[PDB]
Amino acid sequence: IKPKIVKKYTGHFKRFDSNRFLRVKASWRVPRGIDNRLRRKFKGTNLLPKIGYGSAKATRNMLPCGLYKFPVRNTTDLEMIMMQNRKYAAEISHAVSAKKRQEIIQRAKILNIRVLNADARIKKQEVAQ
Amino acid sequence: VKYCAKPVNVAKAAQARGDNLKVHFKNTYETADAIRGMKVARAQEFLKNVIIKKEIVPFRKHNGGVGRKAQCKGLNCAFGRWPVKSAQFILKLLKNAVDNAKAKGLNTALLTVSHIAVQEARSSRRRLYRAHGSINSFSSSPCHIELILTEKEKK
Amino acid sequence: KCRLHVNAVFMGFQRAQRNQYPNVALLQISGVNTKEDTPFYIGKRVAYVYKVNVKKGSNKPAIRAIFGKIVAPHGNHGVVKARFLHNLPPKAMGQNLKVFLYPSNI
Amino acid sequence: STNNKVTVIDCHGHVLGRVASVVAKHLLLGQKFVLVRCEDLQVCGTLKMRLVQWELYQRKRVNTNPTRGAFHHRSPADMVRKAVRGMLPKNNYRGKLALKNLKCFEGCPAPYDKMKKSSIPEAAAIYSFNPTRKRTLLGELGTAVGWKYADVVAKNEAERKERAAKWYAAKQLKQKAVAEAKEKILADEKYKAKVAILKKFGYA
Amino acid sequence: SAPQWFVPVKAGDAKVPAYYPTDDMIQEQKKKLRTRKGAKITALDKPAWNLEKLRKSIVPGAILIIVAGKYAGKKVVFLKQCIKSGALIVTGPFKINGVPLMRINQRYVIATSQKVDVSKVDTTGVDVKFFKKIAIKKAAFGKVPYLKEYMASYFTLKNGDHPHLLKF
RNA sequence: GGAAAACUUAAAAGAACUUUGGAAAAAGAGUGAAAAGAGCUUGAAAGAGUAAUAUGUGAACGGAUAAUUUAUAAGAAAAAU
RNA sequence: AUAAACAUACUUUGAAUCGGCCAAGUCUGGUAAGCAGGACUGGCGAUGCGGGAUGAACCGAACGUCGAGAUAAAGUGCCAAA
RNA sequence: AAAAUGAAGACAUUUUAACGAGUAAGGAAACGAAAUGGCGUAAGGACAACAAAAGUAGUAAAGAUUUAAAGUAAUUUAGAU
Repeated sequence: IKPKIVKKYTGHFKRFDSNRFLRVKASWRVPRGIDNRLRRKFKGTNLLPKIGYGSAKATRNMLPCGLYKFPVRNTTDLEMIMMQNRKYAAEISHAVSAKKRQEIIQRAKILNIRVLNADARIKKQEVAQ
Repeated sequence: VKYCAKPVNVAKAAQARGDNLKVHFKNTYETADAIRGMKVARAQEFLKNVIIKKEIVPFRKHNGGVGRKAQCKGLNCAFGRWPVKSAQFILKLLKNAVDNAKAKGLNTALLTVSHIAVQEARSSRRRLYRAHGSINSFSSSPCHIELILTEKEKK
Repeated sequence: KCRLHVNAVFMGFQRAQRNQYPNVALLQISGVNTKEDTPFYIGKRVAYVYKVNVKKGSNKPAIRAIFGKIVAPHGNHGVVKARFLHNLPPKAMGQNLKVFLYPSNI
Repeated sequence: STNNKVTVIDCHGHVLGRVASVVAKHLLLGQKFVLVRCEDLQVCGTLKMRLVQWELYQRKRVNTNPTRGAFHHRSPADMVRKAVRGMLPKNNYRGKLALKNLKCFEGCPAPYDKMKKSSIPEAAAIYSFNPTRKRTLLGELGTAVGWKYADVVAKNEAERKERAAKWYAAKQLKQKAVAEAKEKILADEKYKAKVAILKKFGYA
Repeated sequence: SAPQWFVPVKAGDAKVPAYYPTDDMIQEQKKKLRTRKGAKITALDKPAWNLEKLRKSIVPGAILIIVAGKYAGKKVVFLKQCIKSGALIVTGPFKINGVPLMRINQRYVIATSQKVDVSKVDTTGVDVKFFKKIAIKKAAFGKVPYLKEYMASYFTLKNGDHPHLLKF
């Protein structure tokens, strides 16, 4: 079973004048200028993050596969969601070596847990292997 | 300084390179644009005509104040010049790459100038004494040039 | 082979002087000159059939369609409102659409 | 489908402004228009009345460079095009595409002289005008401001009128013969079965 | 007994914890996906609860025009309504129209005033069994004067026939 | 009165012979785990060059909505009695 | 009579602010001013949205993100929905 | 805001109703039905494979360039080089 995840705005809330100037990054900042076009909510430029854009409480932080991400660092950390395999999905951290990744991947198959980094740090077996 | 690109088949290519060459970038950038893609024998003929002012080098991008000439008809550029120093430097690199090709055993009559790129290099400063007790900068514009010749084959 | 449709002109979107709502498209059906002839067409099918010049290496069809339904009259001149599965591209303004004879009520 | 055929409007006995408004809307609806005899349109006001308006129009001109300034076309076909272009969207692809499907001519050129001519009832001069109100043909106004080819058109139209006179006379002869032949078939006994069906629905 | 969330699977000699049982006493179970029941098969005579109500114009023996689908514009004769699907069992007599025996949904036809009637059509078969028999399935995953001319021709909208004014 | 300037590698093993060039250098060759090649750990942004892709009438950039193209991406179970 | 329990009465601590401007079925000085100064109220400042082509103040109406409808000021020859 | 439930679930519980514009300015931390909720930088004390070898790391850390995912947002997560 999987609910219908509905997003009220799929774009990105870019910073004001971030397109014209390279010193101004795209991370959002509220314009506090007294004469700011965006803060005053003119026509055309009236797009600000507001709490009304929040997604449904039921389907928040849910990956498109329908499960919630759960980071794991070793095989023992998988046992904390071994009883919730229908709600959580494993996620091997970015610093786990390739050797320890094999143990996590082969253990999660035993415990029937979905892993999202199952194709990470694979050896050269891509062409002629 | 590494090369911008690598040849598809290292067995059928030759390379030549010059670093910190004491020649103007803007002149050599436009010259190297003209000889890109033509055969080695044709390029050597073209570069020799440029020296004696018999074929133009169209200054397509850096054309601020460049005069117009009668040889710039058909190139979609109204401006061109005859950079002698930059043409000579490329002629020495084209010759060097050819000798590299011959040592490899390639056929000179089949080679083309497939890849040729010019990059900016570190400048050298000098003093220009201006009025009212001022000094300015009198800076050179050297460049690196990379040349790669490959045989032409049907695809 | 035979004509089982009436040509309708994609006039534009339901709009105001300085706004525009591309959810509702406005159509002018050929032969409907007043709002009293609109009730027959309320609920019929409308298709925007367009041609795309695909390449030999693609299996995508060269002929595609966008379907919708005529939902309500618009003004006293026989203009109608239609809602489509995907909003009509404004590049298709002034083009011809098909008004079918189904879902029938006769 | 696709509207490939061309709507031909006979601009004779019409009003310049009201023709343009109807044509401008339908140009945006994807139709293709060709307005022939764009010189025979009518406008309100006498010749002196129209000349005063023209001289005011001629005043507008870029002071520092008249070549950049407003261009005052004098050919009546270009007086209609200006009127239509004013009722179309400006500075977008929709406006330019709509105007691309419009042509005026001062007469009936070769391809459009044998095409079905239409009329715009809202723009007819016999409906919108008091008969006592004085009008001005666009051809007559064009001559007063410097349109050189007014008499060339008057020559070309004259030969078209006489050429259409003999074609119509021959067609009226054939049509009368075909009409009387059909009467004999209708009155014929062998076609009795087919005639009654037409008479039942009033066609016969 | 095992916890409801514990579905043991076999380990290909891979390292296993102490608590996880060895594969010798672990038996695989085929993955189950379907959870809904198919439609029940009732008597051939009795009609389904999901039966559409035909329009008053569509009566047996009437002549209909198919305005959508493969046989768009063809003219067919209506025999009776399929009680197991609500569709119309029409035959655009094959020797005239070329339209075979088929089922068409009632919303894609126009019930013309012209009626041919014809009782004693002998419709003993022609039901859910027959149409299901002559359906081409996939290969699965793991495996009256002038009436003849009227019907023989397509129905098309000439110039000047606006559908809101058309009565058939 | 009064600055600036830290870092090759584990170890110089800091290329060493041939061809082209007046020479500087380049191309092979070799050392090294790896050129990390002495302007030497990593190597951002501003600025350029090359390659691929796309667009075009007196500014350019942004947003809503679709269309085209590309990319990503959802399955192995299985009916009635 | 009508309304009022997230009513009512507050207590303590403290921020910013006291350059203002506009409208008018208002007034004073001035020939008059998009001038100077006042009484009452509503606004702009602090305020976007729809309309008046454009406009700090005019008219409707004040704003979480959206869908569908009935509307307001005001409009329905084309630009422009009618 | 008011009812109901409440040692641990979890999404900072469940239900119903009203509400949500805003410059200057204010709402420190903690407070189970929480007297606003959070993101990020660096350092110090702890915790981090519960069965006596107990977070990650040469089977590739930090960093850099991008591709995608989560979050209204600050930002976070993961893949590739």
